[PDB]
Amino acid sequence: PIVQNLQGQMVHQAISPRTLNAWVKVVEEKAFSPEVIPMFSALSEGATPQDLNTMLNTVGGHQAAMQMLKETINEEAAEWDRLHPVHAGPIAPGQMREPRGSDIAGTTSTLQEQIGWMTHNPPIPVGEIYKRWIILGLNKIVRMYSPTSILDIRQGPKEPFRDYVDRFYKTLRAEQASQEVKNWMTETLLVQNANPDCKTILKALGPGATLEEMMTACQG
Amino acid sequence: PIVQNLQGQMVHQAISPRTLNAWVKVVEEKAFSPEVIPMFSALSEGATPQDLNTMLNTVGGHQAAMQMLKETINEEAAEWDRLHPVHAGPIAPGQMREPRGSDIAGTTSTLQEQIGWMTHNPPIPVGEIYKRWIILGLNKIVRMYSPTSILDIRQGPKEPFRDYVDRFYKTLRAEQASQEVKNWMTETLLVQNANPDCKTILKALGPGATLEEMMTACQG
Amino acid sequence: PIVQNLQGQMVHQAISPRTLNAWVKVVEEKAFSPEVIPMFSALSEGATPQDLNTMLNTVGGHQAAMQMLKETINEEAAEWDRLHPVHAGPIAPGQMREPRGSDIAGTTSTLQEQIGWMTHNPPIPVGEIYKRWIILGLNKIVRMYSPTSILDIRQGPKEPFRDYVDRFYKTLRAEQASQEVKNWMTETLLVQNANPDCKTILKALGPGATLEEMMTACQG
Amino acid sequence: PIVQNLQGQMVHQAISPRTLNAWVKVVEEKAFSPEVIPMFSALSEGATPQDLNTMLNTVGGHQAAMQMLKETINEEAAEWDRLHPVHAGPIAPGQMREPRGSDIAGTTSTLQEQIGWMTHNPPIPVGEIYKRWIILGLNKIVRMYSPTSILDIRQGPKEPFRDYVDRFYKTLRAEQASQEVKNWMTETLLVQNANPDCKTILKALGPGATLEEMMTACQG
Amino acid sequence: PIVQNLQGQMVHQAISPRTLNAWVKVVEEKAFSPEVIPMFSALSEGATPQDLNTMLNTVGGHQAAMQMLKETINEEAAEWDRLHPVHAGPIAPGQMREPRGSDIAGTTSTLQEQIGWMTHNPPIPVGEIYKRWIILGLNKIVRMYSPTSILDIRQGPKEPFRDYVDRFYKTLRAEQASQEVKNWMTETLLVQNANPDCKTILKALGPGATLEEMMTACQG
Ligand SMILES: O=P(O)(O)O[C@H]1[C@H](OP(=O)(O)O)[C@@H](OP(=O)(O)O)[C@H](OP(=O)(O)O)[C@@H](OP(=O)(O)O)[C@H]1OP(=O)(O)O
Repeated sequence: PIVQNLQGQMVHQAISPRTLNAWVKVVEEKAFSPEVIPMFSALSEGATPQDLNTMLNTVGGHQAAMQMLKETINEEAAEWDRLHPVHAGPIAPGQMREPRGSDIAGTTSTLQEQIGWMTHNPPIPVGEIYKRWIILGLNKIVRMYSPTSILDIRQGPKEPFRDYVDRFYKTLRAEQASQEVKNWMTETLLVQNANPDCKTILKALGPGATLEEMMTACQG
Repeated sequence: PIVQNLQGQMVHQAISPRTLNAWVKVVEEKAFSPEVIPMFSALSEGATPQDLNTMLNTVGGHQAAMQMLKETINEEAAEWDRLHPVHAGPIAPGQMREPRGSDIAGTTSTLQEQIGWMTHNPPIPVGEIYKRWIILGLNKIVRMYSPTSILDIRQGPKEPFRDYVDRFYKTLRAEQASQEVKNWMTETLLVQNANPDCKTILKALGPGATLEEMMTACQG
Repeated sequence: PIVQNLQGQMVHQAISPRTLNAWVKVVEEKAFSPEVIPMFSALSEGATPQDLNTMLNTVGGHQAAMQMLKETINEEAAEWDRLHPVHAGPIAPGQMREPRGSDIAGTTSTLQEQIGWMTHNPPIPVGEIYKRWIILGLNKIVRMYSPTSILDIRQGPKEPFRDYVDRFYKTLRAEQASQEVKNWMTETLLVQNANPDCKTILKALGPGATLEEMMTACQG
Repeated sequence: PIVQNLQGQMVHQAISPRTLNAWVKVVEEKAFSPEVIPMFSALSEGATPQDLNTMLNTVGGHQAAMQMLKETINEEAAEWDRLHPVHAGPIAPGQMREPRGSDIAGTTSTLQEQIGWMTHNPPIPVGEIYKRWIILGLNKIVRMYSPTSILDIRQGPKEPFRDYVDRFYKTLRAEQASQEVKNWMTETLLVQNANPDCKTILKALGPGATLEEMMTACQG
Repeated sequence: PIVQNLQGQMVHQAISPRTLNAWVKVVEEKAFSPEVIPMFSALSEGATPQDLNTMLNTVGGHQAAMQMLKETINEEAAEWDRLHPVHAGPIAPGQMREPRGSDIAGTTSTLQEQIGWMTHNPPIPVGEIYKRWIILGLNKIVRMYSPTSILDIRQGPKEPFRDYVDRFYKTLRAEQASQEVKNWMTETLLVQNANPDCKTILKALGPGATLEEMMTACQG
C-alpha cells in the first residue's frame, strides 16, 4: 500500500501477500460477524481503490453479499455523480479532472491516476470515500446475517445473567439504529428482560444506575 | 504504530497483522486474567489512540467487558475535561490545543491530529494517558472477573498444600490493594488457613520463616 | 530490546512479539526443567531490567515460584544495598549515581534511568546482575521442582539400561552440588543401581572405565 | 516530672503521691487495655529517666510482663550502645556526649546529670527516649496479652451490632498493624463478618459509605 | 491548659491529674448524658489541641464513638482546608501556613508550634476550632445514643406528672432541631400526652401555662 519511506516521501507499494492471505482466511473461516468491520479498517488504511477491489474479489463464496456491495457501490456512485456536477474544460497536468462514478470505484482508473489523486493538492480522499462505502456495505451485510432482533431476548429462569448481558450486547452491536434509540433500549430492555431477583435488585437500585453496580449487586 | 526511524525522525507505521492476531487470540482463548495486563503494555508501546481503539474493539465475545471499558473511558474523559478546563481563543500557529475528552478516545479526532501531537514540541503523551485508562479498566474488569475473594479460601484435608498455596497466590495477585496490605496478607493468611498438621509444624518453626522451608516442612 | 547501531550509538527498542510469544509458549509446554535455564539466557541478551520484569510477569501459572524469585530478588537487592557503598548528596553533572536495590529490580527506577545507565561511561551492568539473580532463582526453583532425589533411582528387571542412564543423568543434572562429588557419585552407584547381569558384566570389566565401553558391553 | 514555672525558672518537681496513687490504681483496676498508652504519657510527660524507672518499679504483680519489658529494655540499651559511637574518656569542655543505654536506663545516671542533659544546648531528651522505649514495651506487652484475633470475630444472630462493632474496634485498636492495613480492615472486615440481614442492607445501600449510615440502617 | 503568664507570653501547662480523673469518672458514670457537653467545656478552657487529643484518647469503652468522632474531625479538617485559602509559596514571618487535616489534629505539629499559634498576632484559634468540631461530634454521638423518639412520651395513669415533665424536658435538652419546632412541640405535646383530668384542666386554662402552674394544676 501507500507506505512512507524511511525519513522520506510517500511512495506506492503493492499489498503484501501475508496481509491479504490473513484477511481472506479470517473472513472465510468463522462468519460475517461485526468484528470484521474494525479489522478491515486495520488492513486497508492508505490503500488505493484497485487494491481494495483485489482484496474484495478474493473472497471464497458468499457471492450474494458481493452482489449487494456491488449494487450499493453503483448506487452510491450514481448519487455522487448527481450531487456533484461534472467540471468540464481543459485540465492542467498533475492535477487531473474530477473522478466520476467509475473512477472512484477504480474499475476504469489506473494506478497512475490513483497516485496522482493521492498526491494531488488539495488532497482527494477518494480511497476513504470508497472505504466508507465498503463500511456501509459491511453494515448491511451484518444486517443480512443477523440471526434475530433484540426485541426477543429473554434471560433463562436459571441462566446466569453474565451470558444474558453478553449476548444482549453482542446482538446490540449488530443492530442498525441511532445512538439515542440504542441508549434507550439498553436502559429499558435490560431491566425488562431479567430474572425476578435480578430485576427486583435493579428496581431497588432505581433508575440512573449503570450496569456496573447492577451486575455487581445481582451477583450471587 | 509509532516507531522511531533509525538515523531519522519518527514516522507513522501501519499495524502489523500478526501482532493484532496474536493479541486477539491470546485475549479470547485463555482468560481474563492479570497476566494479560503486562502483555498489553508489551503490544501497545508507542501507538496512537486509534491503534489502541482498533486493538480493543477487535475482540470477539465478552462484550460486557468492552461496554464497561467504554463507560470507564468516557468517565475518565469527563475527569480530564473537569481537571483541565477547555482553553478557548485562537489556535497557536503550529501548536494544536491539548486533546479534549473526546479527542483522547479518538472518536472525534482524525489520525493527523495524533500524528502532529506525537511529534510536537513539547511532546504530548495523550496516548500514554489513554493506555493508563485502559489499564485501569483492565484492572477493574479482572477484579470483577475473579469469582472468589481471599478471605474465604480454605484448604481441603485430602489434597497437598501445593495447589492450595498456588490458588491462594492466584487470588492474592488478582486483587488490587496497597503493597503493605499484600505483605500483611502473605505474612498472615498463608499460615492462618493451612491444614492443621502444617499449621502446627509452622507454629513450631516460628514466624519469620521463608516459603521454601514452609513448603519443605510438611511435604506429603 | 535496546541495541547498538553498527559503528553508532545505543538506541532503545521494544521487545519483539516473537520473543515474548516463544518464551511464554516454551514456559507453558516445557514445565520447569534444567534445559529451560539456558533458554532464558539465550532470550535476554542486551535487555533492560524493565524488559526482564515484563517478560517475567507475562508467565501464567506456577506463581509460587514467581513469588519465591521475587523474594530472592528483594533480598539480593537488600544485600547489594548493604554491601555496595550507597552514595548520596550532590551528584556530578552529566552523571547519575549507581542503581539502588529498588532500581535494579526495576520497581521504582524509570526506563530512562536504565537507558542512561547502560550508555553511561563506564557502563553499568545492572541488567546483567539482575539476570544472574534470576538465574540463581531459577536454579533454586528447579532444585525445588525435583521429582525425587538422586540416590533412590533403580533399574527394573524389564528395563533396558539406556533409558535408565538417561533418567539417571536427567536427575543428576538437576542437582546443585560441586563437580567433584558429582563425578564421584556418577562413577560408583551408576552400576550399583542396575540389573544384576550387566552389573556383574561391568564389574568384570574393571572398577571404573570410560562409559562408552560400559554401555557397549551392556548392549542387548 | 520537671514542670516549668510561670514568670520564674525551670525547677524540678518531686513526684507527688497523687500521681503515683492514680497510676497504681489505674494499673490495678484493669492492667490490660490500649488505654495505658495515652494515660501513661499523661502521667510522665517531661520526666527524667529516674522518675520513669521509679514508677516502673513501684507497680507490682504480673512479673512475667515486667521481666519481658525489662529484658527488652536491656536489649534496647545494647542496641543504643551499638548504633551510636561509644564515647569514653575525657569530654570536651562545655559539651557532653550522648548518654549510653546503661546511662539512659536510670541505673548509672544520677538526677543532676539528667538535669544537666535537659538544660544543655542543644537539649538531650534521654527521658523522652526512655519513655518511647517504655511505650514500645507496653505495646508489645498488650500484644502478648491480646486474647482474641480480629479475623475470628463472629456476630451472633441475636447479638446486637452495637456491642459487636464496639469489641471489633477494641480489638482493632489492640492491633499494632499499619495505618493503611487498619483502614482496609475497617473497610472490609466489619461487613465481611456481619449478620446476613445487615449485610444485605449494606449491599442495597452501597459499599463505601460512613459507618454511621451503616448503623442507622442496621438498627432492628 | 494555657495558664496566664505575667510580663510575657502565656506558657502551656500539662493537665492536672485530678482534672483528668474527674473527666474519666464523669465519662464512665453516664457517657451519653447531654450534661457532659458543658462539663467538657469547663475543663478545656483554652486547652491546646494536644490536651484535647489526650483527653479524647483517655476515655475507655465504646470505641465506635471514638471512630465516629475521629472521622468527623477528619472530614471537618478537610472542609476547613478546602474552604479557607490554602497558603502556598513564600510564607513570610508574622504568619504561617494553614494547618492541614493532620496539622490541626496535632499529630504532625510540635507543641511549641501550637504554643506559637496560640500566642500569634493575630492569634490562631486552632484549639477552639478543634473544640467546636469535637463538640459537634459529641452532639451527634449523644444523638446516636438516644434510643427513644420524642413523639412517643406518654404520661401513664399511674405515672405522676412530675416524672413525665422532668423526663420530657431532659430529653428535650438532648434533642437537636429548630427552635421554632421545639416551641411548637413543647406547647402541643405537653397537653397532648398527659392524664385526662389535668389534660382537661390545662385545656380550660389555655395555652401559655408555665411549669409551676401546670404542676400545681395536675396535683391531686
Ligand atoms: O519483524 P522482524 O522480527 O524483523 O521479522 C521480519 C518479519 O517477519 P516475521 O513477522 O515472520 O518475523 C517481516 O514480515 P512483516 O512483519 O513485514 O509482515 C519479514 O518480511 P517479509 O514478510 O517480506 O519476508 C522480514 O523479512 P525481510 O527482512 O526479508 O523483509 C522479517 O525479518 P527477518 O527475515 O530478519 O526475520
